[PDB]
Amino acid sequence: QHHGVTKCNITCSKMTSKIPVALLIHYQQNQASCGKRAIILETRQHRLFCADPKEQWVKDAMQHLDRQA
Amino acid sequence: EDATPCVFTDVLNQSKPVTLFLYGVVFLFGSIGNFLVIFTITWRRRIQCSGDVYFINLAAADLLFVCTLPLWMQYLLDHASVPCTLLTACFYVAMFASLCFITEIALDRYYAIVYMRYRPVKQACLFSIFWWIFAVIIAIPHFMVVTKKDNQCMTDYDYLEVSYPIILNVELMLGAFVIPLSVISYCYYRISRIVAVSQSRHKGRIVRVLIAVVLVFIIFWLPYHLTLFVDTLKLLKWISSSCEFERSLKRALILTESLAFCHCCLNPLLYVFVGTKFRQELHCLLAE
Ligand SMILES: *[C@@H]1O[C@H](CO)[C@@H](O[C@@H]2O[C@H](CO)[C@@H](O[C@@H]3O[C@H](CO)[C@@H](O)[C@H](O)[C@H]3NC(C)=O)[C@H](O)[C@H]2NC(C)=O)[C@H](O)[C@H]1NC(C)=O
Repeated sequence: QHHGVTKCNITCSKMTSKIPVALLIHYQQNQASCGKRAIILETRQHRLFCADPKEQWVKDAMQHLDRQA
Repeated sequence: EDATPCVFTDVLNQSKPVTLFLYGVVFLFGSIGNFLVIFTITWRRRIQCSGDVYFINLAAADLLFVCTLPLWMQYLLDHASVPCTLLTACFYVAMFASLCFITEIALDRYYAIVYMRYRPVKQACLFSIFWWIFAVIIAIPHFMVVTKKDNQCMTDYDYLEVSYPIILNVELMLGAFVIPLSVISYCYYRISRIVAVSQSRHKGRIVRVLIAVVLVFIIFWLPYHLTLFVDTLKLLKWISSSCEFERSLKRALILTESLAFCHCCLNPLLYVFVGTKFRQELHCLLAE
């Protein structure tokens, strides 16, 4: 669609690679309006980071996060 | 590391009220004015010339365009599920059709004045059909990629090549701005250059009308496309972008895009509402 109508607020340039699995406090799924598959990670430092969804370690991080809180 | 996400939430939250308001305005004056065009023509004077055909078609394109806006405002709130494909389709088709018929006005009057080529209502309807079809084929790359996912209108970029948004921006820039503006400017320049030296006593008003057309077109479409250009420059990696720059560019895009939508509200006052035919007197004068 056009620009006036957009529910995408997150754009990722790069991805975080591997660590760690304990620093995370919450995670958010990227908006559909973005059209780009990405995961948002909020750590204990209240810092946000981009992470590629199709990663072996990501699927293992979301596990601990979803199970814990 | 540095994969820190560039958040855009505040920009959207701030742009939402303005966009909603402007959409409301455009729907108001647009629907009113253009339906008024159609009514005025259809009853006060059944199509007497090709100009009337093109005017009705222009008002129809504008109506179709503005009637999509309430749906978009309903979209902006609560992010109801209505097909994205069809709405985007009507959006871009109506837009491109509006631009096309705007060009066709200048063309028709150009061939009418200088080269003295005259088209009956029949041919005008034919060409109108042509323009609508051409408007649909040129809108295809703008809505055929749009789909509904998670109750949101999205363009799956990962499934498309990186060249696509650039090509789309370029096609929009030259197709919606460059080639209509160039044509209407050339045509109205020739027409004005002929009428200024014409025998008609009050040639002036004709020129003023045409000038007004061009000027308005510019002051409503140029900001948007000029933003599109630097956006393309960002996508083309010709310039460097920071998070703040991407934000500012986003805001600019949204706002100016909303600005460009009022042009269809100005269209009734530019051709149909303008008044008596000072051009018809010149028309009778040139037939000698
Ligand atoms: C990017 O924009 C978002 C627009 O709202 C910001 O807020 C997020 O809004 C989501 C609405 O779609 C919330 O969704 C929640 O999803 C859970 C599923 O896990 C549902 O149960 C909840 O009902 C639903 N809540 C609401 C109110 O719809 C997100 O929770 C919410 N996320 C956050 C972090 O507030 C995003 O915040 C914004 N991005 C950033 C980085 O701020």
